[PDB]
Amino acid sequence: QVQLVESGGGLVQAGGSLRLSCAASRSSFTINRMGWYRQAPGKQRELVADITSGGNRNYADSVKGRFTIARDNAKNTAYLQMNSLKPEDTAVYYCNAKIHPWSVADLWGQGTQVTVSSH
Amino acid sequence: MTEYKLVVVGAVGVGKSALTIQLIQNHFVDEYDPTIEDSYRKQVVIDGETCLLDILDTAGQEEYSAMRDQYMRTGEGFLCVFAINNTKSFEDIHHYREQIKRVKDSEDVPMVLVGNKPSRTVDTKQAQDLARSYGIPFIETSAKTRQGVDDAFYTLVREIRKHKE
Amino acid sequence: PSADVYRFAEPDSEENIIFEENGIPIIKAGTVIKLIERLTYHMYADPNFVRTFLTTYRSFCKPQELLSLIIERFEIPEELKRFRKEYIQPVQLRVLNVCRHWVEHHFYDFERDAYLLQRMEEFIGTVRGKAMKKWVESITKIIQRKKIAFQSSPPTVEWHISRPGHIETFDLLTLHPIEIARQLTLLESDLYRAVQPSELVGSVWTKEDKEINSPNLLKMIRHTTNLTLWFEKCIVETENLEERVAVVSRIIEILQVFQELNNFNGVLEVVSAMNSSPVYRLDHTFEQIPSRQKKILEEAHELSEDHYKKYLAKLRSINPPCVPFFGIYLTNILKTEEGNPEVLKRHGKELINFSKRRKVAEITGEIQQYQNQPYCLRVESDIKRFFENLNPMGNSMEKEFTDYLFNKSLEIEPRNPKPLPRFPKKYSYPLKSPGVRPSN
Repeated sequence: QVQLVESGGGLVQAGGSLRLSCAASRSSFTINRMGWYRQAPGKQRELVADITSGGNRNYADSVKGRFTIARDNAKNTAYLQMNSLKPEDTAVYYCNAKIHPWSVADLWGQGTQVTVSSH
Repeated sequence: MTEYKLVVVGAVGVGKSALTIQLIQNHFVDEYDPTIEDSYRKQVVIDGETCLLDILDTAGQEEYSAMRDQYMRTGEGFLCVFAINNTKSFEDIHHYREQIKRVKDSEDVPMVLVGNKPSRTVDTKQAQDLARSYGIPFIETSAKTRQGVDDAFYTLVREIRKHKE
Repeated sequence: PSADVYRFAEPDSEENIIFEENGIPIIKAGTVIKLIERLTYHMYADPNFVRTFLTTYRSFCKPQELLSLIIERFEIPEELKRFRKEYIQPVQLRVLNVCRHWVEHHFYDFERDAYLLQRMEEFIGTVRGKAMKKWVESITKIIQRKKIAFQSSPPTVEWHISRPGHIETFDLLTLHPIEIARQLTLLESDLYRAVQPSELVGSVWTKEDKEINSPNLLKMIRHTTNLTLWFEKCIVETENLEERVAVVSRIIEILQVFQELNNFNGVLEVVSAMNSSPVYRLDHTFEQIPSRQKKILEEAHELSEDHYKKYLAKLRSINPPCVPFFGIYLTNILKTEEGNPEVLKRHGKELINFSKRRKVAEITGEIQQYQNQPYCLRVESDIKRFFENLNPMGNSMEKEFTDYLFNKSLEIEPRNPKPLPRFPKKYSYPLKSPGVRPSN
């Protein structure tokens, strides 16, 4: 019954920046791993970046150097700083939570449209 | 409404269970059935906010000492209980607190020290000084007269709120 | 019946007996005189009350006192033909039935107090009824006996790297995971089946005499604790990341077979180790665990959530043999005894609160239900001995050892931003698991 509430996103010019934010609603302890996934038209949903409560991170190769993920352990919130956005970054972005290090069940946000327009 | 996951910890026989039962029972009903949800979940109003308290009391399982991390990991805040007639239970408190900090991977975990009421061997001043050194409130209780029982749990709820804010 | 030179003839009232209102009447509370009257009642048999009273009475009546009261109950002073037939004969028979149940099922009272047995034997020597010779002889036979001290073909024992007899190479990765689970389940089933109700009623495993009153329970709990700690030690003492991943994976396969065997004690031994502070934080290790094995651990841990809600449902749904997790029973017995009054008062008189005793006996009765059925599995003596002799703490006290485990965790996977070192291998043999599908 934990829920993930997304904010941010929307339309932005290519080259620009957006910050996505995620806040878990009703949790008794630190979510082990929070992250973002995205799904572009025609493609599978894929990892963008995630971060464990111990601060270990993963980034997709296509966003390394441009995107930064950060979290506040005590608050079960996280954010994704997306810089130098490209039209290929257009997608629905989803906050994701794995409760435990062995979690396979997904908790998902509702999904946030990000649309990167060019010239 | 907001739910608070509280965990009661401490040495065997210090009154963990009596405190939990006295909190949950309606005041003049003396019939407890621990096999049902209403025996560990209670809706209360604290500082005007109504909430659900979910209390994990594993008294009677103290010999399963390698399960303490599993039980502590479920909690948001901790009632650390000792018996004021039992000096060793008071000396154990430091170890429970260190185990909780390790499980929660945090130096400031919402926590209240509770000294529950043979005769007194732990001075009030000693327990207040220990609590002060941890940065946490201390509350004395008498589960038997019900004195201090609500104060102990509500103070923990207040500590959890202050931590989230 | 008789006048009041026989205390058991006093009329029932709200100030000496209360019934449950929610076949046979169920007593909620009573004076000890009324409890013993209904225990040996003239109007009907009550085998369930005999069983629960003899299980629980020592919290409100000493064994010597109980014997005095039942002899007093038997020795009834005297239509008189009707009285003998409808009151004296049935009460006296009921008394003898209580004596027989007592010596047959609770002989430890007599082992701990030899004079109690002398009194019992002296009392039985006074009963001369021609009718009651069969009870007399039956009781004497049981006493004399007590004073003196595969349904189907089991599957093949499974082997992996260690060969039969090579005790000195036995270890978590070298025995077969199916067989580790089987042999721990036999050991844990034996420890579970050995726990008697006398170790539980009165919450005596929490009191200062717990080591003499609850030895089998404590032996069982110490095995569970030692196995959890061995799992933790195997994980954190495996410094090399790939080797460690193989260790965690193998423990999850042992968990899979524990689940197949309905060995919930073993399931929890694993769940507790994986929840422990030194293990849970190992991000780099869990990352490499296959998803399908993550799912097995995920479903096991979920049995403990919400105050064991899914565990309790699963236990109720399976068929024995099984090994329950004992800690739930312990908390429920303790809270039942502490959360209900010892006595009820009515117009100034004290009545023993028997309903909370009945509730405790219902718990020990469920424990006993799961102790009946053994496992159809073959013991392997060397593997059983390997696990009986595990001592992961070595010579260390609890605090020193759990600090060691946690420091080992911090060494093998340091906190961010410190870099993750590489570590040399320690296992000479292959890490690949044989799996948990049996042969035939």
